[PDB]
Amino acid sequence: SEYASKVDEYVGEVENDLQKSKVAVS
Repeated sequence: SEYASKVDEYVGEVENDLQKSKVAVS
């Protein structure tokens, strides 16, 4: 289901997570 559909629809949230995970280092 979310194998190639949600991949793009959820991309926004992925980016959000990334932002936090690696916030261009301290």
